[PDB]
Amino acid sequence: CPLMVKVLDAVRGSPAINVAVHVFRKAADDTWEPFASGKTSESGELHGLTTEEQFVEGIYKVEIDTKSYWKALGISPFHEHAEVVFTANDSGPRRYTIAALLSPYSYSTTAVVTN
Amino acid sequence: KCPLMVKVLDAVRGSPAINVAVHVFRKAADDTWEPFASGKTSESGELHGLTTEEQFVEGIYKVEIDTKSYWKALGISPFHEHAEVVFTANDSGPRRYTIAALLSPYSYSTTAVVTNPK
Amino acid sequence: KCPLMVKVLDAVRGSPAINVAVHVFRKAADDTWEPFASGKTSESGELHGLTTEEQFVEGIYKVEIDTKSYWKALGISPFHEHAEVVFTANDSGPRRYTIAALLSPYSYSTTAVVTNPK
Amino acid sequence: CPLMVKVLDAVRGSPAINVAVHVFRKAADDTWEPFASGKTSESGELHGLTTEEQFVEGIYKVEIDTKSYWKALGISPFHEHAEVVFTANDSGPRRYTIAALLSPYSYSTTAVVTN
Ligand SMILES: *C(C1=C([O])C(Br)=C([O])C(Br)=[C]1)=[C@@]1(*)O(*)C2(*)(*)(*)(*)=[C]C([O])=C(*)(*)(*)[C@](*)(O(*)*)=C2(*)(*)C1(*)(*)(*)=[O@](*)(*)*
Ligand SMILES: *C1=C(*)([O])[C]=[C@@]2(*)O(*)[C@](*)(=C(*)C3=C([O])C(Br)=C([O])C(Br)=[C]3)C(*)(*)(*)(=O(*)*)C2(*)(*)(*)=C1(*)(*)O(*)*
Repeated sequence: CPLMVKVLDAVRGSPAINVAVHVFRKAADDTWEPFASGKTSESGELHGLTTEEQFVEGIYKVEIDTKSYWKALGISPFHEHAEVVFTANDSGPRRYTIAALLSPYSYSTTAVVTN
Repeated sequence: KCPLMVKVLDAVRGSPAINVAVHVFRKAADDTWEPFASGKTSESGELHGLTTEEQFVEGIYKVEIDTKSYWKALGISPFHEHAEVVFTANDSGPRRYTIAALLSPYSYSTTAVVTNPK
Repeated sequence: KCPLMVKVLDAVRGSPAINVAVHVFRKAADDTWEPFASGKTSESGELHGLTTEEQFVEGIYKVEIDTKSYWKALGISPFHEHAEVVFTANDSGPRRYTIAALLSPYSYSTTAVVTNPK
Repeated sequence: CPLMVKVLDAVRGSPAINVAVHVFRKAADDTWEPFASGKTSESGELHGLTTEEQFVEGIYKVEIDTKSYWKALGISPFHEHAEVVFTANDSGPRRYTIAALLSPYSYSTTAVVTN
């Protein structure tokens, strides 16, 4: 399993749980096509995602629905959503982890890439 | 302030990120992204002169920062293609938006500082 | 710029962190922390007027930001006691240091922007 | 095991491995006393640390030796080290995770606290 996501809440100092996360593979027409989606688990993680064989070289975009996460705590968010576009390249494609640490007006993001 | 300014910094190096291409869009009635403005950052890491209190109506705006180019430009292959900020501007009237991004090759952070013209 | 300024922002709320107690120390010959300067942040989130190009010799300086007080002051019990920045200043000659901290109750980030007087 | 640390490198998009991490319990005299220390593992984690029974209510300080981590990649750091002081209070003391994401001039930090 090469693609995991994690969401933290820097307001509660907990995992963000039930964050809708939608992945998109860029299509030839340089058009964003749905690839996989799921809801963050108990611990703020999502390993659903993909198959080693299905995750091929390309432009991928992880889109996190944060506004929703914020609204639901009855906090007013600045962002519409968080998104991260990266290239699944590297040597040949490996194991990614896309962490997002959130706040109403600020979010961070990181990739932890390991072989 | 101008209704919109961007501040880009380098966490690798300890300085403003100079000459970073930045691109602002607005969602069209259409659900399509319309070119609103563009600039490159200056010597202080800043980008002003973007829009006007007037031209800057309510809507969903998207700031795209060409992070990729900047890192490459300096010899490093960063993780990310860009950095995008998606937000709703002027729904409760005109505000002053200050979007800052702190960059590392595999990490970036963005904050918003919103304020009242008055 | 002054040789040292601090910029504190609120990520919860989308603004400068106003009236945040900040405390600067210097390690004494002694290995003991000596009171160098102190201020509270202003309306813009800033703190200037701290030292002087002259009073600000080489050394290890520690900036302590009273994060705890600020959050409590606004009804939230934050995780952290303070925020401390430990660094070596003016070893390759006088520089201009800009320390910023972006705060959340369970998270804080700090960046340094260093520059040449000339 | 109530206390874990994790260190990421936002320059390499990897875990920071072999980061000296030293914990300190505040003593009555409001003096910092050694409590536990260890080196970050393969994955940037450190679970050595403490025993549920030994980790009591109090002021704790995790001190990360980052300058060393940076020097060793032959990169010049701004910080002397990263430190985090917190109170092991809560309801009654629970499970902490102190993550630190680092860069030469910037570092972030977070607690993920769960029951
Ligand atoms: C803001 C600021 C940010 O927008 C972000 Br995303 C992070 O991570 C930090 Br830390 C700070 C300011 O930070 C600075 C730093 C300097 O040197 C000058 C400034 O004008 C600012 C900000 O406005
Ligand atoms: C558990 C936690 O409680 C925190 C963290 O933090 C990690 C990475 C990390 C990311 O991704 C960001 Br964007 C920031 O800002 C920081 Br600080 C730390 C983890 O992997 C992690 C776990 O597992």
